[PDB]
Amino acid sequence: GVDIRHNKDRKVRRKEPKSQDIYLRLLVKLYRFLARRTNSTFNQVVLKRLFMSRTNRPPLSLSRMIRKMKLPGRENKTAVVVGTVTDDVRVQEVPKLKVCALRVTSRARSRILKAGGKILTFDQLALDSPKGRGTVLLSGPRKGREVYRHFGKAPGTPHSHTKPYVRSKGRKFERARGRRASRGYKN
Amino acid sequence: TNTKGKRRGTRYMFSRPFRKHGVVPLATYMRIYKKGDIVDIKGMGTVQKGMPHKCYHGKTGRVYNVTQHAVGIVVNKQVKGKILAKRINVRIEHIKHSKSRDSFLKRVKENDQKKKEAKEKGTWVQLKRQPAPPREAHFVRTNGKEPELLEPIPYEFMA
Amino acid sequence: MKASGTLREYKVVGRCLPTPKCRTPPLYRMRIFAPNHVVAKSRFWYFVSQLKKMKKSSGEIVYCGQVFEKSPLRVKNFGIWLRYDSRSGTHNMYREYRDLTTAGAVTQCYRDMGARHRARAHSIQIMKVEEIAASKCRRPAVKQFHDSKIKFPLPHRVLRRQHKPRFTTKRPNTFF
Amino acid sequence: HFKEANNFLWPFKLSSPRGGMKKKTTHFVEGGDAGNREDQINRLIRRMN
Amino acid sequence: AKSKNHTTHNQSRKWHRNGIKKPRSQRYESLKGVDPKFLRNMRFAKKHNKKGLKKMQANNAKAMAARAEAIKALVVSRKLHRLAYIAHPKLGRRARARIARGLR
Amino acid sequence: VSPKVRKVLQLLRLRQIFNGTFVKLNKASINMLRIVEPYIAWGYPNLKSV
RNA sequence: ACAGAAACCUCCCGUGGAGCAGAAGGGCAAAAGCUCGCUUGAUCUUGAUUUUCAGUACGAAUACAGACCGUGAAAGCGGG
RNA sequence: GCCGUCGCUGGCAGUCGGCAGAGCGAGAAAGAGAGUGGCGCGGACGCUACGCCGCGACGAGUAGGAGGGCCGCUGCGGUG
RNA sequence: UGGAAUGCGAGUGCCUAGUGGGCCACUUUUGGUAAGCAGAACUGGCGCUGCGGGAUGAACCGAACGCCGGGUUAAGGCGCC
RNA sequence: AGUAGCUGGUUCCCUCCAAAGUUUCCCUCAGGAUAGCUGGCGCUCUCCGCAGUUUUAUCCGGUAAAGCGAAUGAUUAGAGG
RNA sequence: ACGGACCAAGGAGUCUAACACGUGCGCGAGUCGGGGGCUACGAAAGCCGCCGUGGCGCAAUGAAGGUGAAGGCCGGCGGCG
RNA sequence: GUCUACGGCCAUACCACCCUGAACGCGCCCGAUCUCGUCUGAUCUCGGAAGCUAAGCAGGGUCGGGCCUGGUUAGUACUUGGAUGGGAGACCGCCUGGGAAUACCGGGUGCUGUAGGCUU
Ligand SMILES: [Mg+2]
Ligand SMILES: [Mg+2]
Ligand SMILES: [Mg+2]
Ligand SMILES: [Mg+2]
Ligand SMILES: [Mg+2]
Ligand SMILES: [Mg+2]
Ligand SMILES: [Mg+2]
Ligand SMILES: [Mg+2]
Ligand SMILES: [Mg+2]
Ligand SMILES: [Mg+2]
Ligand SMILES: [Mg+2]
Ligand SMILES: [Mg+2]
Ligand SMILES: [Mg+2]
Ligand SMILES: [Mg+2]
Ligand SMILES: [Mg+2]
Ligand SMILES: [Mg+2]
Ligand SMILES: [Mg+2]
Ligand SMILES: [Mg+2]
Ligand SMILES: [Mg+2]
Ligand SMILES: [Mg+2]
Ligand SMILES: [Mg+2]
Ligand SMILES: [Mg+2]
Ligand SMILES: [Mg+2]
Ligand SMILES: [Mg+2]
Ligand SMILES: [Mg+2]
Ligand SMILES: [Mg+2]
Ligand SMILES: [Mg+2]
Ligand SMILES: [Mg+2]
Ligand SMILES: [Mg+2]
Ligand SMILES: [Mg+2]
Ligand SMILES: [Mg+2]
Repeated sequence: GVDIRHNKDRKVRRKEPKSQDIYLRLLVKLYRFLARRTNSTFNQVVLKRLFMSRTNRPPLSLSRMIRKMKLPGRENKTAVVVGTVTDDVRVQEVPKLKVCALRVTSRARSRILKAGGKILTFDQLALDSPKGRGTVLLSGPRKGREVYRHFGKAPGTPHSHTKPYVRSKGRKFERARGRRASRGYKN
Repeated sequence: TNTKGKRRGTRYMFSRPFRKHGVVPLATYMRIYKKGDIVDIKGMGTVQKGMPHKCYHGKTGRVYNVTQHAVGIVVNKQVKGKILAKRINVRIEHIKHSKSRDSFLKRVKENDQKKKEAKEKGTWVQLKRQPAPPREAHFVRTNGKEPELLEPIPYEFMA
Repeated sequence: MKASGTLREYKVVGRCLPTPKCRTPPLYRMRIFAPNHVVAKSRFWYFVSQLKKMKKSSGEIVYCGQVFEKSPLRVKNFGIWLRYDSRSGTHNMYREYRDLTTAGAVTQCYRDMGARHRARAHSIQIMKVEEIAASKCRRPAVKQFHDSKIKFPLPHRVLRRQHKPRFTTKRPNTFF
Repeated sequence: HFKEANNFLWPFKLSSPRGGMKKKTTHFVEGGDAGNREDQINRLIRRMN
Repeated sequence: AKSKNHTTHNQSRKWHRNGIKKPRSQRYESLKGVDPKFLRNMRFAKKHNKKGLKKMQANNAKAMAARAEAIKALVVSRKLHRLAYIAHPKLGRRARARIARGLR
Repeated sequence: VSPKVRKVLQLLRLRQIFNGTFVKLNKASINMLRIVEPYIAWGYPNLKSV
């Protein structure tokens, strides 16, 4: 026998999307074809992101897409997203943008179309530029979810600004002993 | 069960060598340490202030802070499953400039040199260290006297 | 060591390593008896290490050759100077043998210390083998063959190949 | 390029020694099998490969 | 009711089942711990590093124009060596054609 | 197998009995074939053997 | 001189064989001991760090920093 | 030789057919590219892509975990 | 000239059951006259693990397991069982 | 249907990974909480890094040995004053 | 060491509330009518926006009174120097 | 060559005794009104310069003690890993590697930094 260890033999990546919708399971067919039949590492990333769960592809804001498409050089490019393009009501001017995402909220379709930009789909993108030339891949903030504030070093630990799970927050909800230098100690 | 004393088990580690007691030399205090210096720890027992805990005596680390009478260094400590990076304020008398990085530096500069030269002569020199290779073939001259003949000696109960 | 098969008689020379102090050290010949050169060099280093302040790493083997016999067609009388250990102490011995080869007589000396004294092949230390004239031998088991008109019958010829005729009619004969 | 050739070579899988080992648990100088048998590795290779 | 008191037997193997890993060595290590007065003067140095910018370009572009007058002032056997040249897919294309024509 | 011998028998890629490999000799190699000496039987291969 | 084994004075040798509050260990000789002079750093206040450690507390401790102070010609040392 | 797992994040929409031309295994980053001047009407299979195909390595297991069951029981909405 | 050798894709994040009676062996080792005793250190095992050998066998020697054909071995053996 | 840290049971197949009896705290020692070991889900990249390994430099240490004509402690005998 | 003569049927991680993470879906800085009202299966389904009250999210921090989340260059005027 | 001040590594520098020290210094030395301090100008501090290398101090010496460094001790003691090696064990041998410490026997007995003198 051989003395190997099978602890890590099973790589845990997503072989396919977990959803069962058929307008996504057809996009994943087209992009798995492009991914294997082209030598562009763009299609492979789009496919690998079409697998990802709803918590790994977060929403984009219109303002963050503004400031990520205003960077010098990347003009007249198509902003590709795999999640959704939410609105950002705290932005007043909107330029013209060529965009391709899975969803665009009904109050961001308005702004983008009144501006004069195009809103493509992933099939329109795959027909416009198969190898994905002239594109700008984006992805929303992943640590935006409030969940990532309880993760890290446990609370009650020197210099661990991690949020605890508490029913409510107030004067008399975990503010007495492990927080006051007076009553006991604090970290 | 043993005791958790700060200085339990250092009768030989923190003692001074034979006939090396008394005043501590001054080259210990008139040498300089700058952030990035590879320093090795050796707790001297004469000065008691700022003594490093016994679990660091003999480790190496790098400096990150410097105060009047002491520096702060970052030594690695293997703690029961893992190797934390610990930050200790060791006083100056418990420190030496480790001459380990020294040879690496005197080889780096020698490489930069031998690469600067041998670049105008177009040749190609060896810059890596190679392990001591198997010794090549040689002739052993037996000029005159033939090899002396050895043989085991009988036993002698010299007890 | 393990006295496998028949031992060969090897002549190994070897010297320490050249250094700045000793620009050339003296060579040291030994006369090893072992199954093969791989064990002969290891007994050469065992000996050199037991005599000189010299190890295998700090030195080198200059030559390891087999020395044949100068008269393998003349019955000779070999005398060997043993040095071995028992369960309690260590003793020197001197044993004599009749053989044609020196390595032959040494094989017979290892099998004889094994038979009589139950000494494993690693306790024994041959220290000197020497062809002795027939008039200098001491053991009467070897002096008894120094006769010119030797004559004796084979008195009890025990039947071998007991299984080829395994089932037979006649009974075996032992007189010949 | 010895490092690269030897790492391109999948380590050889040899059969059992035809005839049989002398003694697996003791050094070759101890009348066994282990250790270095400088010249005599080929005698084992012929009966193992 | 005496129970075994302490041991470390399996511990040196549990430690290595998930390895013992040195900490994550990153560049730009933190500045916590450094003495206050020094790190206060380093903050006063950063706060005013911009104050000498328009003078810093006047030297960077200077030595970059000088980079012009810097650089524009200086500006095993014959057999298996010929076979290893005929057998080159690109470099040997014409030594190969010279042979292909050879049999006409 | 000891862990120090199991790490070296797997940097020699000998993860299985009767596995074989070629090894160039130096100080750092002989000093490993000495650690793993009781588990291997190494030698100098002929040209016919290679 | 009285003065004795042992008072007090004097010279010499004296690596510590003494002493440093206590158990032992370590350390200490123009000192960390002994004797004097002045004192209250045994004060106020931020954080960092070590020791046990989960690397949580308490206790103790180490490096600073900001104040106010003591000492000393000063360099310095001192928040038990 | 057969079964299975893992890996290749492998290959296959090219079944491109008288609107035809049947290829991408070969050591060497990239076009069997365009233009610009000197008779007989014929050709297996495939592809529930959640499908099919090819390669290697691997295959113990209590406590425990996970997956896959065209394994099984009873009722409900559809559908045979 | 990516500055020793050899080998090997790594890094990171959540959620988490069971466990928290252990025992044996080589070597070191404390109490005890010692113990198939009590107690530690390093490594390997049994527990959680079959198989060939040791007549028998938790722990010893070899060797770790999908189902099969041929060949060859280890440790042990070859008067008969 | 009182509570039970205690005793006894706890129902179909296959495939894959696979332990612990150890740390600290507890009116804790037949139990918990905690770290560890395990599995699950992943994600970021590769298609530089890392290592239960050696080499070369470089520090560390007071065990094995050895010592008492060397300090401390123990200790036999004469000889010369 | 304990339970077990035999056979049949029954027989043991269930449901509600809370919380956390993971996952699918719709909408998305919003979101939701769950309470109420209007219009056989149907006690269903549909609808209400001047029914979104209210919950959660969009702001934290302090015991509190309370406060509550980039700036830079430019001239021109007064002041120090 | 050498001395003074401040030193570096702190015996190859230390300890005992003896021999020689030109010149500059370094010292001993002469005093106590003033600075300062005591039983005591002994010490310390202060003002000096008649006297002298006597001593310290410098150099050298000793079949010197010590210290430093080598050899022998010794491939010995000890030691990593190994065996279905031996022995009833107590322990011992062997393969693979590393490898000491006395006694005993040799050699050496301060190098050196900055500044300033003498040796014109
Ligand atoms: Mg297998
Ligand atoms: Mg056969
Ligand atoms: Mg004083
Ligand atoms: Mg202060
Ligand atoms: Mg299995
Ligand atoms: Mg227990
Ligand atoms: Mg229990
Ligand atoms: Mg018991
Ligand atoms: Mg026991
Ligand atoms: Mg069991
Ligand atoms: Mg059990
Ligand atoms: Mg196991
Ligand atoms: Mg087993
Ligand atoms: Mg038996
Ligand atoms: Mg009940
Ligand atoms: Mg698993
Ligand atoms: Mg497994
Ligand atoms: Mg209980
Ligand atoms: Mg029980
Ligand atoms: Mg000790
Ligand atoms: Mg001893
Ligand atoms: Mg019972
Ligand atoms: Mg019964
Ligand atoms: Mg039933
Ligand atoms: Mg939870
Ligand atoms: Mg969710
Ligand atoms: Mg609420
Ligand atoms: Mg003269
Ligand atoms: Mg006087
Ligand atoms: Mg004098
Ligand atoms: Mg064995």
